[PDB]
Amino acid sequence: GTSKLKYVLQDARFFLIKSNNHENVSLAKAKGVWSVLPVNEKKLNLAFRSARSVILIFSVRESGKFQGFARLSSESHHGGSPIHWVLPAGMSAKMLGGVFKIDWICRRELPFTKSAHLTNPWNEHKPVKIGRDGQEIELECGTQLCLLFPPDESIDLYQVIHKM
Repeated sequence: GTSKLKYVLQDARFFLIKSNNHENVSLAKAKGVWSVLPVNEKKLNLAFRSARSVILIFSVRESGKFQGFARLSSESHHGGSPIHWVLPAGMSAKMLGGVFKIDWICRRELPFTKSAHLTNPWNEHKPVKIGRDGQEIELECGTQLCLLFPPDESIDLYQVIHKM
């Protein structure tokens, strides 16, 4: 059903999260972690304290799709088990800073063609697929976007609800 999903999304905040490659999303799906640059680390730490759920909606650059969405379960933290992210250009592992723990809510993909009717008020009402990494998605748009994804029968939201 969709009822526990709607409960998790109630009064949530939503952020568009870009990945340079599929490998980093695979790592994030296996290990339950994500790292962002400092400008977005501050935004997400602020958001994590501010709302009962912070939802990251993932899209691999140039893929034409979202690859799923996850809920922050922690603020960022340094010094844990290192994650072998595929860094681009000439960026170092230090630039990615802290690691957020995340609980996946949906690991299924959604093509951009299916969210063409959703516009994001916080990005000039452009289609919700459009946004820089870290762009916040307004509540109603983000909720409807998440509800478009195929149900992910492998995930039991019971344990997510207990962390709220």
